[PDB]
Amino acid sequence: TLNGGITDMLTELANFEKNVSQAIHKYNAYRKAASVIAKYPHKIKSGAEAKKLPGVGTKIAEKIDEFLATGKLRKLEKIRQDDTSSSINFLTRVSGIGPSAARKFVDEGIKTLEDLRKNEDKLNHHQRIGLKYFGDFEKRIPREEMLQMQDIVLNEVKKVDSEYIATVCGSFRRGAESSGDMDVLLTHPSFTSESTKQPKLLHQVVEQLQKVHFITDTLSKGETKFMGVCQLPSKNDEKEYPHRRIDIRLIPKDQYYCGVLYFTGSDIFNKNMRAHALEKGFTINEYTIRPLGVTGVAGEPLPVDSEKDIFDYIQWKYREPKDRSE
DNA sequence: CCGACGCCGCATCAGC
DNA sequence: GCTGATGCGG
DNA sequence: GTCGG
Ligand SMILES: Nc1ccn([C@H]2C[C@H](O)[C@@H](COP(=O)(O)CP(=O)(O)OP(=O)(O)O)O2)c(=O)n1
Ligand SMILES: [Cl-]
Ligand SMILES: [Cl-]
Ligand SMILES: [Cl-]
Ligand SMILES: [Cl-]
Ligand SMILES: [Mg+2]
Ligand SMILES: [Mg+2]
Ligand code: NA
Ligand code: NA
Repeated sequence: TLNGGITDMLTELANFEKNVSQAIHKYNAYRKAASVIAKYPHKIKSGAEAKKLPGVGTKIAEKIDEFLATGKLRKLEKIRQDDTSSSINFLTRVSGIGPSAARKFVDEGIKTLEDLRKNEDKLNHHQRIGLKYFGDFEKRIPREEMLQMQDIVLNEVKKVDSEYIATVCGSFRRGAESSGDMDVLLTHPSFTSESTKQPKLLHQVVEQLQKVHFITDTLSKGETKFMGVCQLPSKNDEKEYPHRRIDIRLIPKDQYYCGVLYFTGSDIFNKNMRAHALEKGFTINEYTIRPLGVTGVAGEPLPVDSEKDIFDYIQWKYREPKDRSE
């Protein structure tokens, strides 16, 4: 937190541009600046010093100078004062309300938590769940609770079929001391890039977790991705744990390493690695790394037997998950 | 100066 | 129904 | 908003 004041400023700017301006590239520009400053190992003393970093340009350098001189940014002070912007920013904090729905709601005069409750009939299913658990979804998950959740998921998956492999990814696999949610990568030998020899592979796992009352609600569910809600069991007389977001990704077993690279993140790390891949003539998704032809169309998948193989193709030194939290 | 900015699953809607 | 575009979030 | 060519 050497530069926490500056990085906070940039994150609030990114959030404004995404939620209010609906300018996604400015959102990513600010987040990239925040990320490169967050790993800068000195306490930044000037905008000129910051502008040396890749992704900090003239405009952000000027803002950093204003912030360093005064402790504030007038642009943000004005934004915090604006009723419509503040209302749109707030509504997007509900899971399932994005910038478009938030502005639509605010236009209809729906601007507060109380307004959302009174107008629950105007919400789709995802948004209704996000409003129901708004408070809980604001709380972090201590790693100690992540470890308990991991134990339940891995044991329940094993009971369905001992040939499943479940891997907790996301910030947890990066070693974080707390997480916003739980991300579970799932494989089964019957599901590969070549064939699907069994149906309902994800369904069966979801059903087992619902059966033991771990999964409590479903936000979305398809053949390979589940997004929903779970809760640790509590003891007699003890307050219930907060409800938590969980999302599960079933990945073809022969594409495990591309999948665990993707699901480990961070999101900014994935964007930077995939951008570097492109510069090196490759494209990376959660399934494959493919070379780009002379016209730039993806070729055939390249052999991959470890995460490190993917780094080697694009000429990056390997980075352990804990060093991927960008 | 300017185009390019990672890549994709699921829910929902419009148009047919 | 299906396809394609869009919103949202992983 | 930033940057590479
Ligand atoms: N825009 C995105 C978003 C996510 N991903 C990948 C990388 C991320 O780590 C994983 C889980 O996302 P999550 O949304 O769960 C974020 P995570 O890194 O797990 O941190 P927490 O806030 O503690 O959950 O999904 C991506 O590639 N592109
Ligand atoms: Cl933009
Ligand atoms: Cl401020
Ligand atoms: Cl792979
Ligand atoms: Cl692919
Ligand atoms: Mg996560
Ligand atoms: Mg997640
Ligand atoms: Na720079
Ligand atoms: Na939201």
